[PDB]
Amino acid sequence: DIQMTQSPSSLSASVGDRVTITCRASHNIQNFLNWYQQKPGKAPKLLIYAASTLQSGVPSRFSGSGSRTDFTLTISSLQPEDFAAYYCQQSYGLPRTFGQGTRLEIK
Amino acid sequence: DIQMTQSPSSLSASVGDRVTITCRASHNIQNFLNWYQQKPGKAPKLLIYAASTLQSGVPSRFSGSGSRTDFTLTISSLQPEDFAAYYCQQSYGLPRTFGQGTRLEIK
Amino acid sequence: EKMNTQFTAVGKEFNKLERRMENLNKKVDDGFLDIWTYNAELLVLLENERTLDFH
Amino acid sequence: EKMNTQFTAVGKEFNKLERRMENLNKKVDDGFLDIWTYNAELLVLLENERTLDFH
Amino acid sequence: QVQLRESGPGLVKPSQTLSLTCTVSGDSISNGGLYWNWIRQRPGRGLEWIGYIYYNGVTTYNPSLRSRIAISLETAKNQLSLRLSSVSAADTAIYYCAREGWVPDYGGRNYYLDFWGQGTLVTVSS
Amino acid sequence: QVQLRESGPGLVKPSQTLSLTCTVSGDSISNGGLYWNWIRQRPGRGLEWIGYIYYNGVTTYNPSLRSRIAISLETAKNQLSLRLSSVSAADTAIYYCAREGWVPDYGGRNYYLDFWGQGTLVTVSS
Amino acid sequence: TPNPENGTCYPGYFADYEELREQLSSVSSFERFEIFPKESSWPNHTVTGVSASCSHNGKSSFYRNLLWLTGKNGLYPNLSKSYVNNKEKEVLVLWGVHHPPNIGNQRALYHTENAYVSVVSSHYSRRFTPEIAKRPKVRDQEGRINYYWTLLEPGDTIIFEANGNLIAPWYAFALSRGFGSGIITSNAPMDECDAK
Amino acid sequence: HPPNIGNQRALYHTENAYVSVVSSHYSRRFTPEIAKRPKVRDQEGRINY
Ligand SMILES: *[C@@H]1O[C@H](CO)[C@@H](O[C@@H]2O[C@H](CO)[C@@H](O)[C@H](O)[C@H]2NC(C)=O)[C@H](O)[C@H]1NC(C)=O
Ligand SMILES: *[C@@H]1O[C@H](CO)[C@@H](O)[C@H](O)[C@H]1NC(C)=O
Ligand SMILES: *[C@@H]1O[C@H](CO)[C@@H](O)[C@H](O)[C@H]1NC(C)=O
Repeated sequence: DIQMTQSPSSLSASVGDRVTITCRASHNIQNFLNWYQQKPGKAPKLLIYAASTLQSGVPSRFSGSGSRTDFTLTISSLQPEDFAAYYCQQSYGLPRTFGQGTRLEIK
Repeated sequence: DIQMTQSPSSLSASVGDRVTITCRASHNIQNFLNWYQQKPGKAPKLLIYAASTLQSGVPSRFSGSGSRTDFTLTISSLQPEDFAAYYCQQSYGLPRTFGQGTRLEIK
Repeated sequence: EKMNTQFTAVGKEFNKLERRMENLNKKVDDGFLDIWTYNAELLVLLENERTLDFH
Repeated sequence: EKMNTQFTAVGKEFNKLERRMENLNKKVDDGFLDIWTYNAELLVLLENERTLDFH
Repeated sequence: QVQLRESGPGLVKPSQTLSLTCTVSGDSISNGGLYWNWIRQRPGRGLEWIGYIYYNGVTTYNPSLRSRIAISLETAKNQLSLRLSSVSAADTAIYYCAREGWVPDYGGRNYYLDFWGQGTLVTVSS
Repeated sequence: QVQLRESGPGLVKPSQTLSLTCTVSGDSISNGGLYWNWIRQRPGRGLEWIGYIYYNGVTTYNPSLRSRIAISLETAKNQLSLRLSSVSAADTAIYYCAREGWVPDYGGRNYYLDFWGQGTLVTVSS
Repeated sequence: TPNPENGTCYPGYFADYEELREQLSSVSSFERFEIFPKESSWPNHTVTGVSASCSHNGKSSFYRNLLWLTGKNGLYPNLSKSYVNNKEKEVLVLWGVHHPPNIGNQRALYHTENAYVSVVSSHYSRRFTPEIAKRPKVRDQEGRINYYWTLLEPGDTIIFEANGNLIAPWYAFALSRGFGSGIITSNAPMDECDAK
Repeated sequence: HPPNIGNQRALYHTENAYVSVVSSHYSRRFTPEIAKRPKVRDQEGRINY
């Protein structure tokens, strides 16, 4: 199984600040990385589809990029509604895995 | 700075003969080599633009070729009006350099 | 008829110190795929326009 | 819309004894550039003719 | 629009089989050619994939649970189902169904989960 | 047709600043997007590049003389200019202005000097 | 620049240079950290060797990220050092091997005629033997120092063992990879402008 | 390639082993390089293939 490791496990930042969440795959997964936003009590929402593209309906403040093993999720101009857990998912192999998740707190 | 070395420094040949002037770059400059013809008292004239192409207005007797570092200027059927200094110029880097020049004498 | 058959083609493994080869190999595959996608789609658009004009 | 975005691409260094790789790398870049130049110019000529006929 | 809705008892006793159903609407599980996923989240933990089933009934499972998991599909009703034998405390989780979509990419189809349902909480207790 | 013409005093004393002007005609130094060069030839020697200026006023210099050389450009009059501070005997040369043209090539634009002007001889003496 | 001048100051071969340059093309940032501090890591070796060939502001010097370890008080005790990659990033470790112009220099510096260097990690293993030969002078040196490197994956260990001729790592880089970056060869002026 | 000299002597009764493999167009000579390595699958030594 391809492991996904996220860092930090928890991050806090004020409104309007910039948040960078990173994820490292144990194996080369090319462009097969999705990012999800989980609000408490809800199923996760898709933010980022290809390592670098957004799902329609996702605010432009969200972006990301990456190569073989090293990927990044970035939130520009952080807003209160961005309070969420964020997850790193690989879709390269069959035993699909998610990272442990990063909790983003605001202020 | 990329040095350009021309050889010979001086060459003489009779009318109708074949003149070969060569130039060696200290570094790989790909196709970025120009050749110029300088008549005494005048600004240099462009003969060869790409290592292998001519400037419009240049007689068909002039030709040349080259690779990364080793380039040649050739004059077929040398005529009296071809008496000139010839210069090797690289346009690959910014500190543009010319070779020392070759003086072509006739007979 | 003008598009040929795809014949067996598989990927290659590269070592840790063969990254330049790995990148060239990928570059070649992506380049050819981008070109053929372009050609296939363009040909269809060009012919669909002519078909309707023909009719 | 049918021409995609150019993404970061840089060259590679090769050693003295890696001339065969250097030459293949260059061959690939020149080949793709020659193909895309052809496609871009041909598409424009074909469409300019149709535009004027359309009008 | 595409909607998924999970449903089930919400409570299973130890050693019983848990059985959940997901009803798909606004889509067709006999026409799309997509994979249908089941995933779960244990309280306080991140997400864990359970398995998926394709249109042809082809089924795959998370290998750590493959001996317990059964996944099936009924196209007539647009329903997916999940069954876990020998249920224990470790299986308390919110279970979700999801649709896996794709866009062709370099290297093949690049898959993602877009429609995730609501989530059904299942407690294992006595 | 494109013509360049250099002009200046032709004589400068030691420690004075030499200042030459090149007037460009048959072209436009506000429209072409080309680089404008200054070069010189010391008597008995080959050619030496001095520097160049672009349309945006971006200027580069031969690093051996960069502390002395100033190059500028006035688009209103189609004029280029060159100034050398602390002039000495070593600066006797024929100074030329030139236009740098290009054709796109493999590896980027392949640049060359096509229009070279006439050349102004400057003597440094007292 | 198209023609850099400050590269290797103590002449030698840089192993896999082109592959390293390719790997560093995806690096967006890094931490330079001291892997084997000279002050405490080698109490029985001299950590002050310099060369005229690396002269800086008129004084002999050496590479900032490397130490030239020579004998002390007539002895050259066996070295054994290790590092565990606790940075959670890949770590680039650089080192080298000294190849003297003659046997007199080999004995004077390392007090042995049979030095070896051994570097291992879970998936790396090299043994080096200095090859003494009088070479044409480059930057006034008749000898050479070769340079080697490897990347450590998070959690691994690298071990350096030697009885002479080792140019030890001092600093190492914790590499953070990004995407879309690369290396440009250019002489264009730098400015305060901004572009996409 | 043993982790130490004790193992080299215990198994091969020599401190200077070599291996030589040749064919009409192949030739290699190998010399074991004894060193204590990080453990992989509990081994401090290695076998190359
Ligand atoms: C850094 O680069 C400079 C060149 O810009 C080197 O200086 C040259 O050194 C050689 C001898 O090795 C002299 O013959 C040249 O005349 C020097 N050039 C100049 C402009 O002074 C310098 O040695 C390099 N330093 C290091 C540590 O690599
Ligand atoms: C340095 O020498 C001392 C004896 O003076 C010895 O005890 C020690 O183990 C040696 N090695 C070190 C500090 O690595
Ligand atoms: C250093 O290694 C050699 C070879 O194994 C050994 O003979 C010597 O005793 C060791 N050294 C010291 C300084 O005790």
